[PDB]
Amino acid sequence: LEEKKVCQGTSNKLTQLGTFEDHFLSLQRMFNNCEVVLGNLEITYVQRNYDLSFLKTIQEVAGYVLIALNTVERIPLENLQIIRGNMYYENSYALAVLSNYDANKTGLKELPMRNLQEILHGAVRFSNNPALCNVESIQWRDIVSSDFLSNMSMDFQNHLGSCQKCDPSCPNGSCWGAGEENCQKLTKIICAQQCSGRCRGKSPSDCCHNQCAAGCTGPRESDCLVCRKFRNEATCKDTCPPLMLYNPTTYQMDVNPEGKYSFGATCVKKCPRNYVVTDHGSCVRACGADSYEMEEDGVRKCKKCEGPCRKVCNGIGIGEFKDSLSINATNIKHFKNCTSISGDLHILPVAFRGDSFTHTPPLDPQELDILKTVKEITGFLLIQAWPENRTDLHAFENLEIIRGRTKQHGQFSLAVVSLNITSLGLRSLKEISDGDVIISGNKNLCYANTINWKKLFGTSGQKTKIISNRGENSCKATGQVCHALCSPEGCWGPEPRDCVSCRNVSRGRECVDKCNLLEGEPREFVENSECIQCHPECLPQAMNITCTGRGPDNCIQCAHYIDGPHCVKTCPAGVMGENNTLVWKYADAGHVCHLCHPNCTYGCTGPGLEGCPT
Amino acid sequence: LEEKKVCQGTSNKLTQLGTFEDHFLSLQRMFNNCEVVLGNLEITYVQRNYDLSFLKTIQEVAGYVLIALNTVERIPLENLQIIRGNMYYENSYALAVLSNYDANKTGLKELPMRNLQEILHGAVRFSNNPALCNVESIQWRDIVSSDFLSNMSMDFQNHLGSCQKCDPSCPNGSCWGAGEENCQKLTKIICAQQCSGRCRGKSPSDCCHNQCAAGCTGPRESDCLVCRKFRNEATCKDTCPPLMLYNPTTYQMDVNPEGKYSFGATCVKKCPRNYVVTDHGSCVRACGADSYEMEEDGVRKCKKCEGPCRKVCNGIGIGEFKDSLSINATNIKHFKNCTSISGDLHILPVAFRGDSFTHTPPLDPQELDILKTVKEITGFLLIQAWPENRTDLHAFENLEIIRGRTKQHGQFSLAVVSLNITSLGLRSLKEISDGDVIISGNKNLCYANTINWKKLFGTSGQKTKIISNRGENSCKATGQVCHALCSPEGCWGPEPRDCVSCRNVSRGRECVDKCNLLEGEPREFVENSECIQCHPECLPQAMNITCTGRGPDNCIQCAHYIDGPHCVKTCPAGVMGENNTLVWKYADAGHVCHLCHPNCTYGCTGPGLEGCPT
Amino acid sequence: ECPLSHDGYCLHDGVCMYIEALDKYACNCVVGYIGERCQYRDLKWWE
Amino acid sequence: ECPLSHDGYCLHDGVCMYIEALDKYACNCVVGYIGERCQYRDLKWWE
Repeated sequence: LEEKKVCQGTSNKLTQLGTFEDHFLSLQRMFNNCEVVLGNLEITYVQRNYDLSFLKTIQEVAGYVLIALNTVERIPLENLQIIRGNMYYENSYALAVLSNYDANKTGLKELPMRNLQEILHGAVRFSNNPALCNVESIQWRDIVSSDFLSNMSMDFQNHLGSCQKCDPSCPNGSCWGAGEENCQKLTKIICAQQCSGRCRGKSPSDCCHNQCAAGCTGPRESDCLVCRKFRNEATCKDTCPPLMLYNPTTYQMDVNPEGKYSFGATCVKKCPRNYVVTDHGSCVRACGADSYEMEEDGVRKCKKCEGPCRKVCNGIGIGEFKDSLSINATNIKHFKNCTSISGDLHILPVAFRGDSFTHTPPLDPQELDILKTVKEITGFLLIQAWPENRTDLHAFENLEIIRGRTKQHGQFSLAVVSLNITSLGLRSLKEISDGDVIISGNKNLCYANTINWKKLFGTSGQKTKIISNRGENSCKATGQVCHALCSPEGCWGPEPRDCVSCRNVSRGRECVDKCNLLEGEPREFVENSECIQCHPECLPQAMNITCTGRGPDNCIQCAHYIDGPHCVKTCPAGVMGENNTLVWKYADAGHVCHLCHPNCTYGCTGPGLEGCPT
Repeated sequence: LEEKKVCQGTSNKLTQLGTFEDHFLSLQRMFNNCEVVLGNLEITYVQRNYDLSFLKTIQEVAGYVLIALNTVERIPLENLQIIRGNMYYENSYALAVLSNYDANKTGLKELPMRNLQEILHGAVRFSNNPALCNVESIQWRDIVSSDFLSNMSMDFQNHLGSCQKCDPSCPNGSCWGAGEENCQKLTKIICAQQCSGRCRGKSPSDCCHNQCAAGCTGPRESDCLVCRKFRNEATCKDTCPPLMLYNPTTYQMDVNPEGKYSFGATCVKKCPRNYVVTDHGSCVRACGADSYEMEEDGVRKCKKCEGPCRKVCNGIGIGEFKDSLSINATNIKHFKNCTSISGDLHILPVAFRGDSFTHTPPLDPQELDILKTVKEITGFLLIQAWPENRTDLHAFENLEIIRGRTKQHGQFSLAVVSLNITSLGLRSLKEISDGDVIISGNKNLCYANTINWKKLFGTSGQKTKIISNRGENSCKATGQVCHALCSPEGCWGPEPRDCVSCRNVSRGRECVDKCNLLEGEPREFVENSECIQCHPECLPQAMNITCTGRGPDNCIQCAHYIDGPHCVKTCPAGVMGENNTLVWKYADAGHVCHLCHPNCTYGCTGPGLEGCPT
Repeated sequence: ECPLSHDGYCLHDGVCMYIEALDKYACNCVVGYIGERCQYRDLKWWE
Repeated sequence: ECPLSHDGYCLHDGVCMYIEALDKYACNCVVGYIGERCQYRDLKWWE
């Protein structure tokens, strides 16, 4: 059973989404049948008499837990085991129960988290709950790490007291609520020094493994409740097994028959096809500045730089761009000569009308042309606004790959929702290596329903939501349909250059009805359905074809002279040779090029000395 | 103290090294005061009344243990704790006690290895011991690994009945010798169910760490008696701490502040000076095929191949030359175009006569010239025979570096013993990165003690042993001393080209007293004491410097023509200039060449255009 | 409600609201948009 | 004593010998030389 229903968790912090009944519905639709929250769990503005029972399934929050401004009288989190805390609230805490009361001082009353065993990182804040009961008696030093216990801030002010004490079969208090089942079970401050981590009792025969996070059911690494750092698919490892093992006997590096790549917090057999496989053995999103990606036998890798490295262009939401939430006119200058945006790309409607809260000027719609040199995006592309003047995504006409290593909402890797464009115009897009694609809500946009997106997707299980665009019959009846000479596979626009693949052949970036064989102005040949011009020194054949390749070596007949295998315009007269000896040739009867006489220094118009006079 | 005395150990399996009392001294001179054996341990052929009390200090054998053909009544291995079985006797065993009986059915009687508690690999064997007491009762499934137990071949025959019963306090009546302390301490087949490795008792609060090999005192990882794989200088891990750790959140690598380089069975702060440093953080001896070694910032590393990797050469005793013991006439071709012997070079007297045992023909002395292309040796150089006609080590006239990674007898790196050479002649040797140097027994070899070897050594601690060569009185008498045209720095022979240095000037490789700037061979000029000839057309004089540089811009005068800065035998007639403009020069009384009017491109014999004849 | 500094703080036609208990400011995102300051569209549960 | 198969098997003038108990052959190296078949000189303890 190596699967647990995961969700993404909210990051609104304090934000109310609509009304008191539209927020709850949006809360319910995310934390439903979820077992492992991959993000942050936030429970805000839950008015009285609402069934919050669906939270009895969450077993591990990988971020912080914020419970603020609620009024429901009972929040059942009876199966939460660990609050790891990879991101703090108020940049210090991991669990926080802030002002949580109704008008007449009533409000949140019980919070039975009786399975909460460890907060890996962070502190706790309990302020301004006047109706809370029994949570004032817990021993938070069994949960929080002693490294963080100096930051905690508890403030219990239940001036009502209309709630019973807890069963005497509980450690001097330490009760999460009412009854004998809802007290607290301690696993860190009872057992003896022989244990290095946590335990199951007081005997030294109970110490759990080092890598058990909450508790354990057995002394070995395959019995931890929740793993602490990694997970080797049945055990709580500390580092994924290396791919190569040192040999103390021969001073060399062997191979490991149980080596595995580290991907996130799991040890997998092989990396995902859209990640960078480092040499140590690890799936990463992008490797250090000393290297650069390199396609190799299908998988991605990166080798050391060749002298000076290239421009590493961070994307919105990584590195120096973590406070910026758009492509605002301040930071647009940094994407000046980029080719691969190693991150995301957001284009929000607050970049064009200007933000005041962060003192940024409006973005001139002409300043988007800086992106026309971007070719890869190792993430997602979220376009949420485009200048009303334009009619297609012109600044991305050179985009070629969207790796989808990090995705919007953890699901999508392309979002073109609610623009005013007529056609997409991404005519150079060839692959979306992961993540769904949503192109919907656009007022007057078609040509999007023709492309067979099952080709671009490079992973099984990719969907596409394309709804509420310009009607199918609405623009079909107005000539707005894919062009004539294009394969029915689709098109990104009406112009012949906008179609992916052609009906017959192509002249570079444009499709055509037939190559210029026999006739035409430039002679051409056909390979892989492409029309390439014959070397200029190919005599225009009005009968059959003209050439069978690019080079003058395939010319059926040379137009001027012929220097051996090649078709030349004029026989060589000054070309470097062996022993620093120059080279001079002449054209005989059949316009064939033959070498001069060893003595002829000023060249020769004929064979030997009888050819070059004074 | 902190570090324990190591010894190298025998391996001459059943060979007797001379007389009964010449073999014992060899046994004594090797294992006296030793505490950790880095190899094997042969105790063969010890007659009785030979006090073997110097063995009570050995605490760990890193190979096998062979006790065969003795007659001594007691072998005091009372402190051996672990046999790491890194190589096997008879390809199956790591402890063999064979045929230890005398002629009249007497022989070995006491083998009190009461502290032996782990044999990490290989089986045991106990045959033909009709005098051994009390060892017929040990429980060999507490010591041998549970995997290697199908190979044990242990039979005891002690019909004499003169053995001893042992104290009742021994587990299941199993003792190592007559006494109360010789009870076998059990640590594996009495472990509680919870224990993974060893246990200091039966209660489940006693299990030792996973890495403890023999036993432990405490459940920590710094309490093991002897360790299993590595040793991090106060504890012992499974693998040396990685140099760069992974990150489950950012999906990137982080610099591990507690990283260590693995070097053998230890974790060191930095690799040794002459060891290749892989990116894994591990000191190796020669890195894999896909890479090629290269220096980088003082320390030796190895980067990926530019493509197909160059000719890699193995040395004797490794690779496919595992059992070949010299440079046979059969494996001499495999060194055809080598430039780095990854391994080591042995030259034994069997090579030049040919052994009919391994069906090897006699070598031809003139076939040694194949080695003239070797420019380094990453191991050691053992020269033990050499053709008689020769006078110097002629095949090694280009050797430059001996790395001394693997060494002979664990100590020596260069060895030229018992030849008939007259002078070494390693005139290009400039480095011995490790190991000592022994040049002795060469009956007539002068110049051996004129070098200052401390400039070749690249480490502190390297000694040197030159003895019993030709005495430095018959060298001076006959006149066998190096050229007076050298410096007191050193000399590899009598010719001027045999000195590590030159007192005045060095004409390339040899030494001369003066670079001729006044007469003789084409003039030269000193720079860092060399002599570099003038440009061919510079005219010499019985006067001041002819030229102070290589280029023709430095001849004081040239007896041929000149174009301003540079002299030319005949000023150019077609050299490429700027914008196809060929330069046209002609004769002049001032000897300087001027530009004609190119309007008659046939070369001008006079100024303007009337000069080109018609 | 919110001071003149916190003006244009809420992006998608949301209204800035001031919390007097925690003494902080928060948004009131219209139905459809999510995020700290109503910056993102909810792609999963509408077009 | 050693059969014709094992001739010249001992390198440095050491006399081959046959061990009856173990049915194997071995050397009797002269003093100064070590190794399985008396191949190496003892560099450590003499010239």
